[PDB]
Amino acid sequence: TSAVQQKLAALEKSSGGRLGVALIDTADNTQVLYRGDERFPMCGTSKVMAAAAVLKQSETQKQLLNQPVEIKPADLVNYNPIAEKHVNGTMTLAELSAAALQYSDNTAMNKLIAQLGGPGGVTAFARAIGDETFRLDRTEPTLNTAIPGDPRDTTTPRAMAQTLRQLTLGHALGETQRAQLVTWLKGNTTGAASIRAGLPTSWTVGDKTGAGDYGTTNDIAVIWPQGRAPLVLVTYFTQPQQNAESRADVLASAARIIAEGL
Ligand SMILES: CO/N=C(\C(=O)N[C@@H]1C(=O)N2C(C(=O)O)=C(COC(C)=O)CS[C@H]12)c1csc(N)n1
Repeated sequence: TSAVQQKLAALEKSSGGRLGVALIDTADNTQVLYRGDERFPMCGTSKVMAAAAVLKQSETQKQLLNQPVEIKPADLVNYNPIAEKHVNGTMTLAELSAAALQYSDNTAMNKLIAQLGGPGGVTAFARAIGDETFRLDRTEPTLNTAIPGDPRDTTTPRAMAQTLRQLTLGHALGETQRAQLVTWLKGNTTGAASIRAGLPTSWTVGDKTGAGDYGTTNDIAVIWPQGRAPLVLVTYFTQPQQNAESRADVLASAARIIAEGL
C-alpha cells in the first residue's frame, strides 16, 4: 500500500463506515484505488449512466433530446424538485437529463429509465461501452436502499471511474454528446459539500452525488486542475446503521487526501 491508501484507511477507520475510492490520473494513466474492486450502492451516481444512455440514443435520433415527455401526478416519487413544477405538463429528455443530473431529481431519473426500456436498458448501455460491472436493477426510489451485501444497483469504484473517464474525457459518446454531459456535470447544484469541498477552488469540477439508506453518501467527479492533465475521482461511502446520517465531509476528506501532490 502507498501513503495515499494508508491515509484513506485512516479516514475510513475514523468514519466508522466503509469507504471506496478510485482516482484515475490521465497524465500517466495511473490509478489509485481503495476498496477499488468492492461493490458499493451507487444511489444517484447511477443517474450519469442513464443520462449518458439517452445521449447515446440521440446520436442516431438527432431530435430526441427535444422530445417532450408527460409528467403525471402518479409519476412523482420521494424527491422531485424540478418535476413537481411540471405535473400535468411535460419535460423534454434534455430537461429530464439536466434535472436528474443537476438537481438529482428522482422523477426525472425514472423518466430516463423508462425511455431506455427499464433498468436493464441502462445496464445494457453500460455493457455496450465496456463497463462489465455496473448494474441497475430498480427504479427510484428503491434503487437507493443500499442494503449491506445486496448486489442490486451497485458497481465498484474502479469500474465507475473508468466509465466516467470514457464518458467525459474519452469517446464512449459522440463529440456533441460528450460535451453536453460535461456541461451538465459542471453545472451540478448538489455537490458543494462533497468532492468539491476538498479540492482547490481554482480547479474546475463536474460531479454527480448520490445518497441513500445506511448513511450512504457518494460522489463521482471529473476534475481539471490548474495547468495539469485531468483526473477522474469516485468516492463511495456507506455505514452500518440503516438510519445513519449522511457524511459528505468524509467525501471531502477523501478528496483532500487524493489532491495532495496533484
Ligand atoms: C430511497 O431513497 N433515498 C434517498 C434518495 O432519494 N437519494 C437520491 C440520491 O441518490 N439523491 C441525492 C444526491 O444526489 O445526493 C439528493 C441530494 O439531496 C440534496 C438536497 O441535494 C436528493 S435525493 C436523491 C436518500 C436517502 S438520504 C438522501 N439525501 N436521499
